[PDB]
Amino acid sequence: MLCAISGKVPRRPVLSPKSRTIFEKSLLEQYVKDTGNDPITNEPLSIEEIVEIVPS
Repeated sequence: MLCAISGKVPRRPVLSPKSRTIFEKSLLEQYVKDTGNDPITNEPLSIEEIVEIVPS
């Protein structure tokens, strides 16, 4: 329930199908323009496969 990039309480809670944690969209955007990797599995590219946790 805390981000795998930096552990911040998210403003845009976001998941990637490989890592399966919940990170902040903004902190993933940093990591995924750095290397593209998922923060845990290091699978190249993340945001092109993003699951944003909408309030709906």
